[PDB]
Amino acid sequence: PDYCIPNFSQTVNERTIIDIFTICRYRSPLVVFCLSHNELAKKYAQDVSMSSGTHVHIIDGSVEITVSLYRTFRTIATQLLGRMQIVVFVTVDKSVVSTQVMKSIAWAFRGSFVELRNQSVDSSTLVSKLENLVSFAPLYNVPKCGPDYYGPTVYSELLSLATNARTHWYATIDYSMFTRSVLTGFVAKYFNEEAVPIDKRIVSIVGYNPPYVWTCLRHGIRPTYIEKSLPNPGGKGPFGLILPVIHNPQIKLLCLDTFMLSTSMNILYIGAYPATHLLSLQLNGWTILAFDPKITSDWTDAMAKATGAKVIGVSKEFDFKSFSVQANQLNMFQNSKLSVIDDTWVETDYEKFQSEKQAYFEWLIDRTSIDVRLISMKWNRSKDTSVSHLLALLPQPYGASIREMRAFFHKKGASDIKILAAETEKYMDDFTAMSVSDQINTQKFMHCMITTVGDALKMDLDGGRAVIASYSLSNSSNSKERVLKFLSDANKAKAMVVFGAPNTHRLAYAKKVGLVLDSAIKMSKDLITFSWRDYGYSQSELYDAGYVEITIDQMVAYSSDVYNGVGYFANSTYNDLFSWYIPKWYVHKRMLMQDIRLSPAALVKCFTTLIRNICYVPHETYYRFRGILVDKYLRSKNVDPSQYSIVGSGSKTFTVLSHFEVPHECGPLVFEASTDVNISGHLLSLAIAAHFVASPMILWAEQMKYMAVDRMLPPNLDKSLFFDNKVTPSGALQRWHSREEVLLAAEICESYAAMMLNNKHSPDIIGTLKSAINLVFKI
Amino acid sequence: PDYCIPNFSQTVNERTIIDIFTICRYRSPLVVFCLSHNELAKKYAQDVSMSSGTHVHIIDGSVEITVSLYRTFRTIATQLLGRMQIVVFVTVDKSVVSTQVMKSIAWAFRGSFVELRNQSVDSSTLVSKLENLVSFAPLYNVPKCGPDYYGPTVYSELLSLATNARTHWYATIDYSMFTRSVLTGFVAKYFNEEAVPIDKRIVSIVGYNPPYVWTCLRHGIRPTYIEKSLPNPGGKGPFGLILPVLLCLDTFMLSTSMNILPATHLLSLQLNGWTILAFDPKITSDWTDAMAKATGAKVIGVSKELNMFQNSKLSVIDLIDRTSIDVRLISVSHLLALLPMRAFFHKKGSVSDQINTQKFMHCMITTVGDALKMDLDGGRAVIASYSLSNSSNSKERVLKFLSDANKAKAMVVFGAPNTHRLAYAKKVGLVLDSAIKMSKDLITFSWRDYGYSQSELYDAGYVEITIDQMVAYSSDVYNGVGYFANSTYNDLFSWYIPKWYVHKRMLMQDIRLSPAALVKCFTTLIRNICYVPHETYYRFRGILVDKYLRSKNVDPSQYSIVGSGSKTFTVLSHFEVPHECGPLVFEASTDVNISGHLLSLAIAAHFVASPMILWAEQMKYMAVDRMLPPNLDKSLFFDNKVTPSGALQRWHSREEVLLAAEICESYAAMMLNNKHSPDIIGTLKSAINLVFKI
Ligand SMILES: C[S@@+](CC[C@H](N)C(=O)[O-])C[C@H]1O[C@@H](n2cnc3c(N)ncnc32)[C@H](O)[C@@H]1O
Ligand SMILES: C[S@@+](CC[C@H](N)C(=O)[O-])C[C@H]1O[C@@H](n2cnc3c(N)ncnc32)[C@H](O)[C@@H]1O
Ligand SMILES: C[S@@+](CC[C@H](N)C(=O)[O-])C[C@H]1O[C@@H](n2cnc3c(N)ncnc32)[C@H](O)[C@@H]1O
Repeated sequence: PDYCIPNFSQTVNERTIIDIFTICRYRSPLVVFCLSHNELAKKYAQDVSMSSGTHVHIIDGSVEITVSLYRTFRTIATQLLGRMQIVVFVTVDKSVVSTQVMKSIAWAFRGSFVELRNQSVDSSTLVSKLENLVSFAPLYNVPKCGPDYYGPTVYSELLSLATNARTHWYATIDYSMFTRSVLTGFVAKYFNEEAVPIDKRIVSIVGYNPPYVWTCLRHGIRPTYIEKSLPNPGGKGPFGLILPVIHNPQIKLLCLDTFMLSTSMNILYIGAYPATHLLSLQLNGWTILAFDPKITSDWTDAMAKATGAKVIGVSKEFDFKSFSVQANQLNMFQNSKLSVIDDTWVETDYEKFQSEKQAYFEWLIDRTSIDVRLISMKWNRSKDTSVSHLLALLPQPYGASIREMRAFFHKKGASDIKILAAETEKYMDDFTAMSVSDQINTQKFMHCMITTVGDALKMDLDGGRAVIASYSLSNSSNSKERVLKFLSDANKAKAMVVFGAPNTHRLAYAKKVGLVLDSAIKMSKDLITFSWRDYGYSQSELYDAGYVEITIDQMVAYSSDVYNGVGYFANSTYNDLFSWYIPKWYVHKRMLMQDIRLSPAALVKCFTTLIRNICYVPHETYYRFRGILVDKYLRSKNVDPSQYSIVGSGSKTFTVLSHFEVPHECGPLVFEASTDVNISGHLLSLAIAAHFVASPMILWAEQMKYMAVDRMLPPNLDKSLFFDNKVTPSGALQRWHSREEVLLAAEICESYAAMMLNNKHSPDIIGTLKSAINLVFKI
Repeated sequence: PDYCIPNFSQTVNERTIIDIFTICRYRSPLVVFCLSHNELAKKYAQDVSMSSGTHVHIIDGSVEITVSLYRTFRTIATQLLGRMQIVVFVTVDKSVVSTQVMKSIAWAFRGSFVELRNQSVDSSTLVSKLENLVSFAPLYNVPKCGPDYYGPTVYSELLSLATNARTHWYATIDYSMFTRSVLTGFVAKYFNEEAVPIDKRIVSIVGYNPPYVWTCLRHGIRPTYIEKSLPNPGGKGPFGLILPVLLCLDTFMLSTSMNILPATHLLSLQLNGWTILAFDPKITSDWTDAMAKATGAKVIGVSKELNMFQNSKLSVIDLIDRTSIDVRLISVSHLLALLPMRAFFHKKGSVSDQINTQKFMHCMITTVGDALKMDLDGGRAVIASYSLSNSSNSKERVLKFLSDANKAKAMVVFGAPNTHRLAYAKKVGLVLDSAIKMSKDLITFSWRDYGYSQSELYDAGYVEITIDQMVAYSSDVYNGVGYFANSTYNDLFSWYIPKWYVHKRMLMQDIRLSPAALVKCFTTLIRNICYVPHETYYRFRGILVDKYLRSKNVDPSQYSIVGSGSKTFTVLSHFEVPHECGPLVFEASTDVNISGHLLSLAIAAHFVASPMILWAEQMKYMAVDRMLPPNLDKSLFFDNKVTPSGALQRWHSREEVLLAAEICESYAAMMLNNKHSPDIIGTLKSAINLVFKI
């Protein structure tokens, strides 16, 4: 035993398990890099491989694209826990594999994606991104699963002695920001797929969570928050927002502008030039009337092209003394909602300028042909003044010791109020004397204006409503019985409530083996204390409530063609303790056909391969072990050994000699004489994967149940998205497995995990997965 | 607590050091597989990579052979601690790269070697060995660093339901048998290179150790044992070996005379210089041919039912004191031994415990005495494998004996526990006090040995060489076994050869003596774990040199830190740094590029035996260009630049080497989060300073 291979006994103990958790932080090694020059690709493949040992592939068209993708990514699926970078160069034309398809493939394997085909061989951008492969390996400065990144990590700093060749690295914070981005992108994908009208692209965020304003505007979605908590800001005015108690480029401007854009689809942007930060936003459905004397027709046409909003650029000064909804082209907004962003400034007579603007806005806010929702104005007043319709006067959260505030006019604002320039000087002087992280938190004063107070469990779920209930509904103030009822009702209403919660049994597994010390995180039954209390949730109870787990990887791959969020660089053990869930109705409507975006390809081989390498398990021996596990299961069911013959190969688990049946919750497992049984091996490795990271067992199981028979490919999907599965001559995705082959795998799953993890598995993880698989396959 | 990358502070603790020890058991993932059929190779490369993630290369000849080998094995060098199998297919013919060159490269990278290049596309041997690749991956059933294996592991039992698809696995026992076999093969290479006459190919095994008889006869060498403790076995006879309390006997008999009076077992031995007179009636003309060419012996088959030997000595295998023939041994008057039956005539005359009776046969080829006082004349070959390190021999006397063996140009091969490697393994908690205890250099294996260090033995005229280096160096005469797994226990020991032979035959570094398979794989592994980019690594190198020059009060305005792969720094104006080896001279307007492999070999020295001092001797020799040895295949030098003049191009200046040695303690503390061993670094540094003495 000690002196036998395969050896799980000496190789897998609690220290090995901890080491697998550790390796899981490095589980995203892939870069996919597309370019049109094969000799360049061959040079840098040689250079990175020879210096760093990066594993390199070139898809160059010597082999048909479907076959090339299949062999390349079957190989790569087994290596994703090897802690070595992997690069796939794609040098075929976009008409051979589109940008969107290759991006889908890259993100489904958790990779960075670089599209530079049809860049000239002279492109400094192409040469630079290639040299960066050799410079940074085994790291790379293009984020995994998204083009952009706005965290503190600065890759250029790793190449320079100025910071001693080191940069910041906040793995947990960056992956959480990535997670919010993806959840938003998934809602954007849902809106596209369900043909939601542009003016209904609104999501409710359960619990205040500031980054969702930016992520929503990055995808053309308007956020709104629901908070149980009464805000009580402690200022004056009807809402207490007049002086309340106290790393994107141009984040200062993004902070206010994405907030204001959240308040109306029609915007009057006074003094808008150049608003470069807007160009990264998706503003389909918005109308922006921009006034600035520096407006050119080219700025107008670039803003409209970048954002997709209908932009009217007025190259004149806006007239603050013409009190007419027919002046300043305001008539375009009659019978509609309007919000106004005033960023105007002048060196000559700045104080008088504002008194003019103030009087104009006090007039404008109260019009009746336009529903003016919110006006924001630079506020830097020397002389005292009395203000009308003032709802808020707030500091800038990214203002950082600066004179100027931001005044907010509203129809529900303070009718009149005396704003003493001695207190606005004091208030700003205190505010100048605070930390960056304190003052940034004052953005909650802005965001309460787009916050509804109420109990999200009581919200109206009508109309296919989109809701992101990230961590919030799992807080122990919401009882599990009420949340499961809510979610069940949400699925029945065919709403889109996206739900996240700590994963009970994975959190418990991580405690039990000594990863988390039982200090930084602690639990008792399903109640969990983080360092606040949430309830953990598991897949069986949620599947009963009509919810199916999907991983974050699957969500961003599925949404790849609308995604406009951030990527990430490292995985994070903390984030991996959570699971995310979507309603069953949407899975069955749109996700039963498993193209690579919804595949668990990047999970089903990498853990098994790592364990076989550690434990000296030969390829064919693995399949022998599987047949032996089946043998012991059938024996334990008093099946007569005479009726079957174990084969134990990749293509045949066993052969049925004579007819027999095994009693099973879902109805007996029927084995007909003289048939070959090939059990569903991916169920077994997904059960191992579920010990360490979110593992999409039930999404795969629903897909697997659907693939009891052949299914025609969907007509509006590039067929290369199906490269990883057999497609019949007729164009049907070929069937996968019978119910017996899947439920048999579920029946031996406990003994498999015990074998592969030296009885140091979690029987609780297995049982909740087994139970939910039986639910998928119920009579 | 740090939120920065690179990160050693949260990533490298004592448990990380333990895991690296564990990964070193998997450090031989390579298989080198030669065949003539490229579409064949492409098919099985796809099969094994797609199913098990094996990394596959195909050297097919679309790129010139020297370049292909260089690119392939520079890549592989970085990957040897990845715990994933690596397969290199070679499909060019033997006139592009020979069997012997490819075998030498394979074993220099701790690989399995398969040569099937002239088999046809559906040869069943070829097709089977290719499917074995898919079936067994990540393992493979052809041993590493040797064609044969005779341990308890049986690979077919992995594919059998009846045995529960498991087999025996005795890593330390198998690596010890591999080690004995390689030491023997190295003595065989040494006899070859020294043109030692065939009648003089005799090795003294210090300490009784049974497998050496078979390994010696596998290489045409006769063994003799030297033992200090050998008390009476309790028999009647002047040797006391009568009644004391197949391949085996013949190899023992063959040890006792170059003239000897089916025998299918004898076919695998090497018996050049032996003359066999064979008695049986079954003898056919072909069998004598087969025996002669297989074993290289002069054999005559009588085909029936004796003064070739009037000049010589003779032994006979089933009267004695003739004056014409000196009958050495025959297998009652003049009887020497009767053992478990079988009789032995001499002028001067439970199943596990039955095998240990071979101790009674080997007594007759055993000389009693203290090996520390033996005669060292003649370039005598001696294998002091795990014997002279025993604490009964004192360190002063052993180091004296080794010192004098080197002066005398003897070939005494010495092995000993590595003090500071062992101490490190215990300090981080790998080796438990239960198993091995240590007080200074005295070690208790739970017998007691003294540990030795590399500086000690270099002071005594000895140079460490690794097992991997010995078997690769000896690849063209090797006839021993390979291994399947590495073993922590075996890695705790270091092996040393005398300085005189190193300087005479080992200063020219072809791949067989390269540290290629150690200089990148630890570094690459640590960079992966600790998030160290490729360029950043050379930035860190620049920082360490800068901190060092400042600690020596070098004026920083006299140099510019570059921190790249090709320039560590540039000298702006002349300066000099005092050093025990003579000042380090830095001239204006030149570029300095320190020898980074010193730093990586010091890291490797924490975990496994080190080729550091052999590398340093070669590095010293390579201060200038050196013409290639005329009778070596050119491709063996693929890993180093060769001049148009036909010379191996010079490597580094003494400044570049000693600067590396000077920053070596700071490099190891950086890469191991201060969890390194200052003593390992210290013994390597003082040794390197001795290699480069004034
Ligand atoms: C965004 S995190 C806040 C974490 C931190 N411990 C705190 O309270 O500020 C969870 C938020 O969601 C809110 N939340 C939880 N359940 C809710 C529900 N059923 N309806 C509305 N808000 C809810 C909580 O009040 C909390 O503010
Ligand atoms: C603070 S900068 C605006 C920057 C812009 N908000 C952005 O995000 O990049 C001041 C701008 O106000 C404009 N401005 C000043 N008076 C104006 C007026 N009466 N009408 C329109 N624009 C005015 C100037 O042309 C100038 O472009
Ligand atoms: C550490 S033991 C290992 C051999 C064997 N495995 C055993 O258990 O004894 C080394 C052997 O070599 C012998 N030996 C040690 N030093 C010797 C010397 N200087 N001359 C001859 N024999 C020596 C010892 O008597 C001992 O039997």
